[PDB]
Amino acid sequence: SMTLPHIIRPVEEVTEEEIRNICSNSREKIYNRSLGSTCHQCRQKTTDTKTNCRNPDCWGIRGQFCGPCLRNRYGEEVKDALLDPNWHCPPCRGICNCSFCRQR
Amino acid sequence: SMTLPHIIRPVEEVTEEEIRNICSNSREKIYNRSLGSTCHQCRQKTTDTKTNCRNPDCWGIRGQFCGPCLRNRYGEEVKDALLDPNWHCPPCRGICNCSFCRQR
DNA sequence: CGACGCCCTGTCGCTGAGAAGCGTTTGCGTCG
DNA sequence: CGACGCCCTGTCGCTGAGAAGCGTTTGCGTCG
Ligand SMILES: [Mg+2]
Ligand SMILES: [Mg+2]
Ligand SMILES: [Mg+2]
Ligand SMILES: [Zn+2]
Ligand SMILES: [Zn+2]
Ligand SMILES: [Zn+2]
Ligand SMILES: [Zn+2]
Ligand SMILES: [Zn+2]
Ligand SMILES: [Zn+2]
Repeated sequence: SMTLPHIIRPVEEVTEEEIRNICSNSREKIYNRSLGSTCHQCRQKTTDTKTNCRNPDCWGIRGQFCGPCLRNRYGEEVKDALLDPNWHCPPCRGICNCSFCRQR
Repeated sequence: SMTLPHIIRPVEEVTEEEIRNICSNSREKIYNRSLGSTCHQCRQKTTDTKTNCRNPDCWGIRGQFCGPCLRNRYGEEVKDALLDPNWHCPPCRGICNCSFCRQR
């Protein structure tokens, strides 16, 4: 399998350090292939905090969005999504506007 | 990867033995997990000859259809599909009417 | 097309990826 | 729902499956 396991992270286990590490400007991102995570929208693997989709039927990294991408393409803040127990990713909601998803 | 490799079989290498082994009645199928092949439509893994999709972008077993399923659900004969160098499977043509494909 | 100046500080291309098959599985109608 | 008789000899459920990320990647307009 090429799919990374999807782990639903409860809102109670989100720390202040993770909230602080949310990216506020994409030019400030730190790239790391070992420790980073990929944003579904911009497809960059970086160390900033990203969203966690809480739909049990979600899979892989499709639910991971960086701060700038979420706020610019969906009007949502990553902090609110992390603190939302019912948050579903735009791919789960069927409203993802990334190049691939809107190409289909 | 869970995907079986898709191998395009040229029409010149289709033998008379394969043509003879095309199923003409689903009740006559012989099941075998090691030697059989799965029909995408009825999802039965049997030893009768099945179609080979020749679209290079096809993948997996989605292009494999047994005789009865192809003739009953698409009006096509497996022999003609095997002897057709341009044949594409109904999933590739976007006209598959199996339970899963029409469920989507 | 790349510097170059603005404000709303941003994004797509390409490769290789995209299940399969066992289990509970076989059309229609009538009827007990 | 399962035998039961016809003709056009047939089919779906469920589980687990359903990429990810490096490379060529960052908005608008004008203009050289
Ligand atoms: Mg896979
Ligand atoms: Mg391939
Ligand atoms: Mg799973
Ligand atoms: Zn992003
Ligand atoms: Zn999701
Ligand atoms: Zn998308
Ligand atoms: Zn079949
Ligand atoms: Zn195909
Ligand atoms: Zn199908």
